[PDB]
Amino acid sequence: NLFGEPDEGIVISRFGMHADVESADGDVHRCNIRRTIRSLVTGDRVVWRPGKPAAEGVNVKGIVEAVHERTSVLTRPDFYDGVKPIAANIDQIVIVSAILPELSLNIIDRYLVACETLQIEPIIVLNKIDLLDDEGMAFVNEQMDIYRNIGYRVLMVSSHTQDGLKPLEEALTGRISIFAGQSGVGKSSLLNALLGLQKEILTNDISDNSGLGQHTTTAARLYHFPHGGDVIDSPGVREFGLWHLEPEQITQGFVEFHDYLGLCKYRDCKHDTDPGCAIREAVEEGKIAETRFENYHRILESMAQVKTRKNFS
Amino acid sequence: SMQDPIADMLTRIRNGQAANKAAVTMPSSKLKVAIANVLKEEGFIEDFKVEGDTKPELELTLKYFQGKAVVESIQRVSRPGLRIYKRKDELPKVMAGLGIAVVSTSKGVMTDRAARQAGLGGEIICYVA
Amino acid sequence: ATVNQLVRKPRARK
RNA sequence: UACCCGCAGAAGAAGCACCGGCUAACUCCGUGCCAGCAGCCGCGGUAAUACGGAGGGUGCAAGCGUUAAUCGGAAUUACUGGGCGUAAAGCGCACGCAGGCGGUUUGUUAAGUCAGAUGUGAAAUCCCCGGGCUCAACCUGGGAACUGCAUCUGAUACUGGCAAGCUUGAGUCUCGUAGAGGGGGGUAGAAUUCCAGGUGUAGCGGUGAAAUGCGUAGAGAUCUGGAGGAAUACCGGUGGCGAAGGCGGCCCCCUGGACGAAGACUGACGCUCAGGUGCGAAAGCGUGGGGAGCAAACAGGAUUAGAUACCCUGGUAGUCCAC
RNA sequence: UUAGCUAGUAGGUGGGGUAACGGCUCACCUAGGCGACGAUCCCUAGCUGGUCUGAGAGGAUGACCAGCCACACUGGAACUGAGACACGGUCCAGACUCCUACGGGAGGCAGCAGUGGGGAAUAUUGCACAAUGGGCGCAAGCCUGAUGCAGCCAUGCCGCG
Ligand SMILES: Nc1nc2c(ncn2[C@@H]2O[C@H](COP(=O)(O)OP(=O)(O)NP(=O)(O)O)[C@@H](O)[C@H]2O)c(=O)[nH]1
Ligand SMILES: [Mg+2]
Ligand SMILES: [Mg+2]
Ligand SMILES: [Mg+2]
Ligand SMILES: [Mg+2]
Ligand SMILES: [Mg+2]
Ligand SMILES: [Mg+2]
Ligand SMILES: [Mg+2]
Ligand SMILES: [Mg+2]
Ligand SMILES: [Mg+2]
Ligand SMILES: [Mg+2]
Ligand SMILES: [Mg+2]
Ligand SMILES: [Mg+2]
Ligand SMILES: [Mg+2]
Ligand SMILES: [Mg+2]
Ligand SMILES: [Mg+2]
Ligand SMILES: [Mg+2]
Ligand SMILES: [Mg+2]
Ligand SMILES: [Mg+2]
Ligand SMILES: [Mg+2]
Ligand SMILES: [Mg+2]
Ligand SMILES: [Mg+2]
Ligand SMILES: [Mg+2]
Ligand SMILES: [Mg+2]
Ligand SMILES: [Mg+2]
Ligand SMILES: [Mg+2]
Ligand SMILES: [Mg+2]
Ligand SMILES: [Mg+2]
Ligand SMILES: [Zn+2]
Repeated sequence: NLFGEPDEGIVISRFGMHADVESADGDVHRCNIRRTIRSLVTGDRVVWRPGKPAAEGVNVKGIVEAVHERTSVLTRPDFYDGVKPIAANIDQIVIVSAILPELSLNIIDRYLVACETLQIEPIIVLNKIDLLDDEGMAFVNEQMDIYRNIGYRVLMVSSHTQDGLKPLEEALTGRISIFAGQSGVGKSSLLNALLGLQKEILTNDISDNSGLGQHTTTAARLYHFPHGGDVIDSPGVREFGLWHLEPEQITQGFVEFHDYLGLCKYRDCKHDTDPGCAIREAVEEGKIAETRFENYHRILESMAQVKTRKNFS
Repeated sequence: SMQDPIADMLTRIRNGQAANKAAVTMPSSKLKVAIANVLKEEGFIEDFKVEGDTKPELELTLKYFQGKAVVESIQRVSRPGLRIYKRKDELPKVMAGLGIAVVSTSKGVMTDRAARQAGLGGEIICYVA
Repeated sequence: ATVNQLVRKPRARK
């Protein structure tokens, strides 16, 4: 009670019982939330009041009263958790991965399907590239050229080498960015090489396994670019929520497969067991690599196994 | 084991009274005769006989109403683990004076009704309820 | 339960 | 001074808490899970007797509420008067000292107990009948109470001690019967794997499906022969034995308890157990052996979003023996 | 979640000692004493007649009244005297404050009130020897913050308007 000025400010982070709210000038001021708030995410502009200082100059918290409308939203469902938004109000996401512990391609494909339902442009960025040889580097560069023909920009960097950071920053200013990826793919180290942030905490960095990666850093912490825009860190995520829509939207989740629709035999097509699929003819021609097509029906067969029990929002 | 033989005597009475037995037998002693003869003189049982001199065997004749237990319940009060003694004016009654309390004194085994004219106290044996 | 047990140690009042 | 006479006129002299239930009393408006309320239960987001106010009432009273503290309720540390198969709780089991307890008959001691009496338990407080201050509170007369302790005289049924016993308790002998009871030393035959030889050819192996792995140096399969290791099919069953964990090829040796029959014999020699004492599944630890099979960690292949687990091919510690 | 404790310690002789017995004290002699029925160590506490609660058994506590023990700024010691190791007696040391001419001395409200301070919180810097009890004296008489009273504090009980 005894609240202050209603104003607009940016929420830094989410902590359940309370939240960190940046004001209109750069003041870290933690506040709790209103009971009728259905959800509050990282980087959401809100209406809030900074309480009242009990001691003169020493206040504890304020409150966050109301939540503005969403520009974007990142809704990913989960078994026995429901549909939960992670972050919101963003224009660009940067898919960040590393060659260690693994570099999969199925982790790439379903963020592409999600961003086709959010009108966001994801960017493929690889880390830890200084550890390989040029024979190995040319193969990984060859596997990303397929991801270059489909229109997505690919910038391949290294944190301990500071390669390619300057072309990574020129396309990244003026926007907010999620550094999405799995556990231990170099998310925290690339935040250190771009920002120049306060080096006295500077992150929590524990990723040591036998052949795996660890998710030590929590959900999302907000900072600022030296030029403009905001950053959003991501959890180490190994989940895939495809409970949203019909498999017609799975066909829309891929860029180059748009221009090849309406060319097959029948008006409806499963594209795997149906005779005369023109999408399958494009893969056999070589204009589409067969790694994407075998992973394409793996997405559809994953909907034969996730759907089984039931889930609805 | 058989360390309280009076409590063993009360066990054999209470079982056969409830289980419709006509007559019961038990190992005799001097003190068991001095209790059953009092219960014979107080209308709770019928008769007792002695059998054997090298193994004294006491017998009790049961008593019923229409096949109903005359001795409804009986309660051992003092015991070898805890001795109970009262004076001539602290003698407890059973069912406010309906039941009798077997108290052995120097003038033999008698009731608290019989201890009024005797004016003595001692060891409480059982609450004949 | 046994009276002779309470000779060694009485009932511990909380 | 109390007391008392006389004066004037209701004149100088009533409030607080509660009102959903517990727990005595019901309607209305305002507010809108916000504010607040609250000892418990839990009330209030569009009709709240529960919030705020009003109306009216209830319970008390020159006091009324609240907070803190003690006991009661609470049989909720259960002597009166609780439980321990699954609600919290029977030590993993056994031996046994101290301690507690003890069959039956007689005598003795009167120890415990009981009867009587003396002395004592200061007064005040409490209780009984009174008296007094106008009443009550309060003060006070005597009695009772103070269930206590010490001593003397008694009674001997029970408990204790002594004495003599008795045999049903508990033990001892003989004749017997059953048993995977333990320890030690040999020994048998399948099966597993390794190795030697023979005949013999393209897959063996493994799974839901495959792959890792093995094999033309001839695997696998079969047969002969040998080596090592550990376990004992069938019998075999709410079957037996052991204090318990447990214990299983056969045979010998040493050794333990259990049970039955016929009598003879000692005469309560008994029950129980805090500390103490020993046994006590498997894992693991120390030293030195041993090594088939199985198999933490780990190697490798599938699975997968990832596989760390599952599945599969291998594989060390350990499983084996002594200490 | 304290199991061993203890050498004047346990006992004996003799000497000494106080009003009286006694390791109360001293030399010598013995090696015992205490203790799982709690020795010893640590913490806490004045105790009892009682009050309160409870049908009772039990339970919690010890203000006012009365009995006893201990204590009188801290520590130690002795004198005086029938009786003290002495609340308003002394001596020494330490602590604190006061007086001072700088060398020294003075003081003990846990007596009645009363101030400062602590704490949620507890009073007038009153009157009197009229009565009772005590002290001294042959008595008269004197003294008594004991006590008898008064005021403050709805602090409790009881009674009335
Ligand atoms: N050699 C090398 N190491 C790198 C490079 N980038 C990052 N690392 C190392 O990779 C590790 C993982 O980095 P980190 O950013 O903590 O990973 P993360 O993805 O943030 N982990 P989390 O999922 O917990 O948030 C760190 O030890 C970091 O030093 C690189 O370019 N080269
Ligand atoms: Mg990180
Ligand atoms: Mg009512
Ligand atoms: Mg109210
Ligand atoms: Mg309303
Ligand atoms: Mg009144
Ligand atoms: Mg309380
Ligand atoms: Mg109780
Ligand atoms: Mg119970
Ligand atoms: Mg249980
Ligand atoms: Mg058992
Ligand atoms: Mg008295
Ligand atoms: Mg009197
Ligand atoms: Mg009286
Ligand atoms: Mg009267
Ligand atoms: Mg074999
Ligand atoms: Mg004989
Ligand atoms: Mg080891
Ligand atoms: Mg395995
Ligand atoms: Mg070993
Ligand atoms: Mg002497
Ligand atoms: Mg006084
Ligand atoms: Mg006193
Ligand atoms: Mg003194
Ligand atoms: Mg002194
Ligand atoms: Mg003084
Ligand atoms: Mg005073
Ligand atoms: Mg103060
Ligand atoms: Zn098609």
